[PDB]
Amino acid sequence: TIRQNYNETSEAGVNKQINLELYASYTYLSMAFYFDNTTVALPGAHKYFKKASDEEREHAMLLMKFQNQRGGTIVLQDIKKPENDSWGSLKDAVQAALALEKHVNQSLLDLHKLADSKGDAQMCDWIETHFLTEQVEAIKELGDHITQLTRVGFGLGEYTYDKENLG
Amino acid sequence: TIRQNYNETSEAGVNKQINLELYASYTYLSMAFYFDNTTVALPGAHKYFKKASDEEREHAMLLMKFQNQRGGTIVLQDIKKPENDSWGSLKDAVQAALALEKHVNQSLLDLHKLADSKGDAQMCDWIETHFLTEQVEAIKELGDHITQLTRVGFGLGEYTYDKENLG
Amino acid sequence: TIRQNYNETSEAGVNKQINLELYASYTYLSMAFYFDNTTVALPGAHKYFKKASDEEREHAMLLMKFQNQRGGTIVLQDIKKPENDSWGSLKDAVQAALALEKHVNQSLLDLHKLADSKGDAQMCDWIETHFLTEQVEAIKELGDHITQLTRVGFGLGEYTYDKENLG
Amino acid sequence: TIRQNYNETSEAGVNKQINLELYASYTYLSMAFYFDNTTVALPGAHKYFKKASDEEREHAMLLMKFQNQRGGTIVLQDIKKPENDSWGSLKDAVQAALALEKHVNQSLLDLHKLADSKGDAQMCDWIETHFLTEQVEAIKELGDHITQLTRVGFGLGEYTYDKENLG
Amino acid sequence: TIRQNYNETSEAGVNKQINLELYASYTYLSMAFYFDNTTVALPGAHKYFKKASDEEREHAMLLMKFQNQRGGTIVLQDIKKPENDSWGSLKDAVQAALALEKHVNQSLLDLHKLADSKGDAQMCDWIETHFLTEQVEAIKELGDHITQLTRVGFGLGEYTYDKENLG
Amino acid sequence: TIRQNYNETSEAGVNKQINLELYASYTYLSMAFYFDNTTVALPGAHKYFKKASDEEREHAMLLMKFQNQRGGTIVLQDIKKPENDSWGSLKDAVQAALALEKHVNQSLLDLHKLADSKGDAQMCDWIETHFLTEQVEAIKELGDHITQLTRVGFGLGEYTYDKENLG
Amino acid sequence: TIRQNYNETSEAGVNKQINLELYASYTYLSMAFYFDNTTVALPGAHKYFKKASDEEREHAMLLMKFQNQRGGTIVLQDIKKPENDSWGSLKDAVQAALALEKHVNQSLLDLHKLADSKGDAQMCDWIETHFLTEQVEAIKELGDHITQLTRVGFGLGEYTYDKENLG
Repeated sequence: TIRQNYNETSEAGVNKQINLELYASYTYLSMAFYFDNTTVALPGAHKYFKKASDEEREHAMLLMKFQNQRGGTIVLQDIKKPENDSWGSLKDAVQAALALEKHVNQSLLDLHKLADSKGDAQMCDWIETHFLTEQVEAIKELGDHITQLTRVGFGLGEYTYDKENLG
Repeated sequence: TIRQNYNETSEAGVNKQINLELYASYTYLSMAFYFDNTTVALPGAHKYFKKASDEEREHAMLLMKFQNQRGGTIVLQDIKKPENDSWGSLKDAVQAALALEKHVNQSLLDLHKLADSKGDAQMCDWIETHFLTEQVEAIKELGDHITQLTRVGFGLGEYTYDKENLG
Repeated sequence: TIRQNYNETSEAGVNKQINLELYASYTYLSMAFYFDNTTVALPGAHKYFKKASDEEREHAMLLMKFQNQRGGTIVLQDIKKPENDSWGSLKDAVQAALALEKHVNQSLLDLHKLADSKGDAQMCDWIETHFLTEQVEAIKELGDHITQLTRVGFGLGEYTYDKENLG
Repeated sequence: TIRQNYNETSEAGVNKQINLELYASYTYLSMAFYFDNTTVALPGAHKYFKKASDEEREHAMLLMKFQNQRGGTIVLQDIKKPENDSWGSLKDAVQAALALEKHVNQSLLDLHKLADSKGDAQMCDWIETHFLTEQVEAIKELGDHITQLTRVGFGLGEYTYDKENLG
Repeated sequence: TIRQNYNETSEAGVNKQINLELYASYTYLSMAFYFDNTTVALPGAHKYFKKASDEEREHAMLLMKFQNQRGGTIVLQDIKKPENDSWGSLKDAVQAALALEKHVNQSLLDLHKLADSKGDAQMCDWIETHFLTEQVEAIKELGDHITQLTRVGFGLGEYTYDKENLG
Repeated sequence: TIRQNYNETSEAGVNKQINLELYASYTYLSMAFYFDNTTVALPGAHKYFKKASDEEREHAMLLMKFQNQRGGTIVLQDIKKPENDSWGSLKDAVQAALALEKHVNQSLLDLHKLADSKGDAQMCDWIETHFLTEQVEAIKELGDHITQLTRVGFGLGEYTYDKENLG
Repeated sequence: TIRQNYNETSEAGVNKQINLELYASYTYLSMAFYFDNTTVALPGAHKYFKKASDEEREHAMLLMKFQNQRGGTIVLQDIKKPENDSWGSLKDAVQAALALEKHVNQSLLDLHKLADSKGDAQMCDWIETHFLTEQVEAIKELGDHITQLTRVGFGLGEYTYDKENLG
């Protein structure tokens, strides 16, 4: 019996967060191959979102590794399909991604407000060390990608930011 | 308009196969972290299934890349959760995996019997080149893993095949 | 006598395909040196289409190598001049190449449907291995090039996609 | 005078934790040289527990380094002898270490709950950074070791997990 | 149970094809050491056919690997002795090898025609990938050998082609 | 809009803390060039404080980066001149630096106490990771410098500690 | 307008020479793969004519590059098929080659005599630099090839000069 100072409501939030980080992985993967369809054809975005889809997958496994470390149990659920089939312009996908990370961001803090509420000190710093700080930077990198894609404008500017920056 | 000699029923089978190869990726990922829970604690199996979950993910992207190459359109659906939460013994997971690959195997041939039926010659050899031959070997490697795990027996034999072979 | 299971009508479709792949190599060479004339002045397209003219010449030699391998005999015909002397904008030349590849694609499939009808199993896999999949990638890349040249537009965009992508 | 926001009760819990980490380093050293006696003869456990005794001695020096850093003063007490002279089978020693780590874990958390109560923000993150997560991994690995030593059994299995894993 | 979509009649043709490729490794072996007899003394042909005898042995093992991979059961029969104890001149042996490869070629296509009739798609491409194309090249090279051995003539030319080309 | 869980009062404390770390980079700069004046002539202290002046400048940029990362808005005020034009002896400067670091230390904890009161979890660990622990080490090293500068005494010892330790 | 001192008859004489070299490259290609057919099977001649086929293609692109450098316009006509389908013996192909190079030679001197009548001083030296001297060396090499092939005679001699010289 290795479980020590691990509430069962903190355990259910880890399962909820795992399914969430997998949902992001499955939306980015839609974005990535949306930019691969011949009617879009933005290769840099295809690479950029394909790494991002692989990185949100990393999030879920980390939370699955943590769940096993503390003594809980991984309870998986369905990964719902993304909320669109086409993602519009390059700006429109990045705007969609920002609101996704902001959703995951709030869910992570609520998970941290829950751990601090059950006095789960190790879970708090495990949330700080791996997620809280990484999430702000991703939002900031996204928020800086939107402002740039607005600047360059449609067309040649939309292509140039795909090759040079995301590629 | 790049679409040439690509039936729309061959297109729906690619979508069905993509969701399938993602279902396998999400079952292996359950197996992988099932073997990571402290009540199981078989590290070699955790690595072995974590690569396998990453490899079935490769299957889906390949079929998503193909879908975009021929001119179709990727229509994603929910990835259903695996059919168990605990996977029993190391033999029991490998037996479960074999019946999974055999399920994907039959679905791939049916997809190839469909393409040959619509005279889709390039899709047939794209199924031959990447999936048909790779699927038999995985089944054979699994069928050879079961027979070995039956030989070594429970306990020390179950651990030894985890470290030496899968690890 | 090396000829075995090589129908005589399968042998005529090979010579037809040889004269076809030489017509494409000779069309791209017109495109390549059209983009070299001082009134066009797009070097990346000149390089891009000069390698493609060499590559379709590779297609024909492969088909001539095969004809001799199966015991047939090569029968050359005239290489008709291209359908145009000037090829318009950079988008217009890529749209003509796409229209040309899709014709060669249909004739290869027709040649493959001809091989399977005569039970020429070895000829079928030879067309699978060297052309059918290579030809789908050729169409997908072209259709992606057109999508981008449409995005960047005329003027600076036509020069931009000429230097960075095609060259 | 360097002492700032360092409560005097936070200072006593540090000395208590120092004497605690020295008691663990001295218990593992008993275990390490128990597994070196000719009647046990398990070298991989001897090496494994001799590095752990050095590592808990590292814990205490970290806590002594911290005490001096915050302006406190180190007050040493006696290092009580371990609760046993012999430690039974290989599984029995790993189960005692687990029972020992979980005690040290509770005292670290108690020490952390003591730091947060006195608004000692820097002491809280110092306990987060060096111990809390390192201590969850120590418990998870031990509980995984017990699961395996149970699987392999006695006799050959107790020797096997001693040579390949612990050594 | 790994067997899936592997007809029992397709399994018989593999056992048959194994005994055939073994018959070809034993004929080339006879040819390889006929040219080593002091009354013949063509070392280049002794090297050439010995590699051929080792390569048709490879064929039998590839088919035996496939038989095990598809879940079947390898059934061996007698390897009949070659049809000649002496093989005449260098042209006469290469002409004999050409008639041998063409017999194996017809039995492979009949095996492939048997695989295609039972809908065994994987077996078909497996025969395509490893045999149908390799066999036509082996025949084409033997027919060219016969054409070149007829050009140089008997005597000196029969020695020259042995040293320079076969060796 | 990237701002999330970033109270407006927490934003004011960052602007304040930026102006503070700028005040510390401008005081150490005064100290660094006081020790360069010919009537002082302590080069090791001129090197030591110049690195300190560059390092507190780093602090201000880290806080300005964080202000932009969290979506806030950097507001700059005057950087007030230091409290002295001459800094006395080497002990007197290190004693002055210790009182400076302790002022910054208290304002950081008050900033952290402000971040904790608004539930700003990310800001708290961001202050933990980059400041709270770095600040206690800076203070501990200054107090040890004062203790060592008191041991060696004025004159020769005041020169020895400058060359060997600070330089 | 870059055109300067470039007559319009010299321009039509460059377009005629382009179609001539292209007819020469398409004849050598017929010769090369004629020597690849199994009833001929002369590998050294296949390689030799494939380089000469590729070499005469280079003549055509040099002239097209020249046509573009002088301000003109490339006008392409049909490349007529070679005058034979089978080329006889290796002596017979080199004799036909020599006659073809002598024809291109006179057409180049006629084009140099056409440029010298229009006072086109740069077109003269451009023909001298790239063609006139290369062509005489090509004619001297073919006539040298014809004298040797007659020396070695038919049969074994025709093979040896194929392997050793043309290979």
